[PDB]
Amino acid sequence: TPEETTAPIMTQGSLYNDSLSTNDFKSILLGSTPLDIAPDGAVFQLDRPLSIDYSLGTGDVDRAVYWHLKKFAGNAGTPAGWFRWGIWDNFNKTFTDGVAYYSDEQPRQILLPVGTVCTRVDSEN
Repeated sequence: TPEETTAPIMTQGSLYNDSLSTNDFKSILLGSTPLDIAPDGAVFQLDRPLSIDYSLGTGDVDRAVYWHLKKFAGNAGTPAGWFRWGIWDNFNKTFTDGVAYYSDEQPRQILLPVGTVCTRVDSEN
């Protein structure tokens, strides 16, 4: 039963919108070994909030901010695992998924700059 301490994970791999999945994240893509070897079910928080703006077909404009990343694995349909962003409710100890980021008129911009620090959360913050 291996034990590890909580330590910050820095990401040196930039992430571009063209390489950004609709709602998934890939640790291999960012070259983050620690995230890949991180325990399944691990909850990570990004110190850099991601704002996702989208337009509803009704004509309403909705804006949302996300900073929670969770790795799901151990699923029959999931061969290994995948990361998906959402909102982590520390007070309710519940997690909520998030919408996909889509830029139609917005320009391409680096969404994950080098120097971003992620923290491993394995309990209540």
